[PDB]
Amino acid sequence: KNIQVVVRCRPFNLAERKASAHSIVECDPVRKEVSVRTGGLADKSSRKTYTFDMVFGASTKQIDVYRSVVCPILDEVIMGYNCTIFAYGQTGTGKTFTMEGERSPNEEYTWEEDPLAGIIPRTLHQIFEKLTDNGTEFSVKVSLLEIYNEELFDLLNPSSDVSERLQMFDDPRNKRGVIIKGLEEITVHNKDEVYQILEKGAAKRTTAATLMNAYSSRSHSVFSVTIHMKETTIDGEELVKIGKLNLVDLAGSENNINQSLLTLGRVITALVERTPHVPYRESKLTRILQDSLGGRTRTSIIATISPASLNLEETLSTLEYAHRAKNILNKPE
Ligand SMILES: Nc1ncnc2c1ncn2[C@@H]1O[C@H](COP(=O)(O)OP(=O)(O)O)[C@@H](O)[C@H]1O
Ligand SMILES: CC1=C([C@@H](O)c2ccc(F)c(F)c2)[C@@H](c2cccc(O)c2)NC(=S)N1C
Ligand SMILES: [Mg+2]
Repeated sequence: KNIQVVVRCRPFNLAERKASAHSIVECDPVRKEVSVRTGGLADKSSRKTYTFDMVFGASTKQIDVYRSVVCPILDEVIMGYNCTIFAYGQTGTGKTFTMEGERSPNEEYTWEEDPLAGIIPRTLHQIFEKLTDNGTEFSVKVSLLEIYNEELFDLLNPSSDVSERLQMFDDPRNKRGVIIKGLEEITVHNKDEVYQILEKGAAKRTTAATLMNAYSSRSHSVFSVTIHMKETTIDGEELVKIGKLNLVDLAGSENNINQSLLTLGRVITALVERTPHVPYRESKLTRILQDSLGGRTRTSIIATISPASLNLEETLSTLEYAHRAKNILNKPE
């Protein structure tokens, strides 16, 4: 059962406008195609065209990404499945904008209603909405694990400082599992604890950037939500569902020496080519997210691209890579 792959294109920034930049990317949601002009000046041109599961043009708002993509995934998490969403693409294209989002300028909005909010805040807010009074006891735990230069950092632990590296081990109980020694899990007791926890992440990320070269565009971040659910029947019997969601903001795809990013590409090649050895263990990212690539997790990829012709080759590289990823078959619960 194929993983889901969608492609989003960012809008032009203020610099590009003043330069009066023409888009090289046309998105057609009805067709679900992305079309890229690869040459030709105005009146005759060649293009490359790709169809994906969904396609979001440069005007798409965060709420549309949320309703289309994440909403049906979060329902699946609540049914006790595991899900993963990846953001993939060149630095500058909106991976962090999508996964996290931004604050509207000028304190116009509270966080829970900011229209520039991205997947992480919207998901956490919505979990408490969906389960207010339907008869399901639940708790919500989050962790934020990042990988930079094949080392692991905990971005939510307010006790350690970002410098301290974590150790990864195989999980004896679990064949396709790893234990991350020291990784903090924080309990989010209600929707009003959400924002302050995200803020701590952001502050730790600032320290990280100071300490490590090109940190934000070289480190992979895995933000996890675990929802432990319990229902009681009319007969007083307990029913248990556990759902885990990973929101993965990958290192920028552009080109250095990212072993996890190299390994991810090789894991996808092995999977789509049906070759029997898959090199999960050749990097920390793919050991951790093993079950998301051809395993028992439902999995989406959001491939972010740029509308500008300066970014042509890398936009092509991204769509090519996203397009073959479509052939990965996962086996959810
Ligand atoms: N879909 C979008 N809508 C509006 N602005 C965007 C969008 N995508 C990216 N941006 C802007 O583009 C710049 C780079 O995006 P960012 O999330 O940092 O990308 P990345 O994490 O891929 O390097 C940021 O200034 C961001 O505000
Ligand atoms: C805390 C925060 C974001 C949030 O998604 C986030 C940011 C950094 C993290 F390490 C993190 F785990 C979550 C994300 C966000 C969160 C909540 C609302 C919103 O509009 C935007 N973008 C911004 S600017 N901030 C300040
Ligand atoms: Mg980023």
